[PDB]
Amino acid sequence: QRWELALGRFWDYLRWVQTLSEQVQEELLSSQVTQELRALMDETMKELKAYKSELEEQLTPVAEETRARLSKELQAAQARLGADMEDVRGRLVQYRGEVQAMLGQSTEELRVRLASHLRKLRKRLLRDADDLQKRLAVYQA
Ligand SMILES: N=C(N)C1(c2cccc(Cl)c2)CCC1
Repeated sequence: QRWELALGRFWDYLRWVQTLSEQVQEELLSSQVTQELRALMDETMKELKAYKSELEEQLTPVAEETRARLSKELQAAQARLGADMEDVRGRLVQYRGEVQAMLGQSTEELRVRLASHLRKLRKRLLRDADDLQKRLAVYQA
């Protein structure tokens, strides 16, 4: 699906950031990483919204209160994914500021802690994406 390809581009970019390789460390001190992640996030959410809209052209008819609940649950799962991606962006903005405040000192232990926290944020984003995919897969029925 288009939205899954978009999310995959976000996910591959963030897997690269997770390596904290030399070029990642460079781009993390500019706005480049968080700006490129915002663009990838925005594209994912836009495709998600269009996909839901197109699914609603091919629904199995059910009771109005049942359809309304399923649409609400799907809306909340979309919001969770967007919030996860923002949490990742925000944590990398925080890293930038904490490095500046070190005034040139070693960032090795900042990066160890960032790597650890990024792993947890990414586990959360992955489980929310899998839950959203499952909900979309049964939505039309
Ligand atoms: N095949 C998957 N598990 C999906 C996926 C793909 C890439 C990255 C992520 Cl986080 C999730 C597609 C929606 C769930």
